Amino acid sequence: APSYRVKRMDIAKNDEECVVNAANPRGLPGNGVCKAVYKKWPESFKNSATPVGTAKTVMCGTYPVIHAVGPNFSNYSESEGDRELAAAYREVAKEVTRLGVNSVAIPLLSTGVYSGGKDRLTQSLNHLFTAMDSTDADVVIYCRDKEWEKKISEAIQMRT
Repeated sequence: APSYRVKRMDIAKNDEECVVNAANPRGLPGNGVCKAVYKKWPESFKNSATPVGTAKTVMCGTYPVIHAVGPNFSNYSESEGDRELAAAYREVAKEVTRLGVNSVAIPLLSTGVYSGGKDRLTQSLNHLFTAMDSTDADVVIYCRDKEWEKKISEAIQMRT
């Protein structure tokens, strides 16, 4: 049964068996999480470009980096962007199952610079739950903001 924890730390330092990158469609180092991933796993950006709403895995040895491209809500209506966010997480879940990994480190997609200025914690995390519940991986959610740590912690608590 999939389990969920949250940690307040740089996802580049995760101890899990694979990592999900909050990637962009052009496959660029980007900023934020994406750049942290680039700094730790540069060779994961070989041919990593992939369209909004999809995920593409690039292996670093046997360590998978799952580039998940959520929408930039500055460029999508709320309905269309919510569909692509859901779809990006669903593609991450499918890749986690395919890879057969026991655990996955995962950031909240379409937040920060992709959020259009809006607080999208609950929206993005609920899509994360819905996708990852179809796996049996242990899920570790990474964030940097103390308050977001608290909010994710509570949301986890009140599904069990």
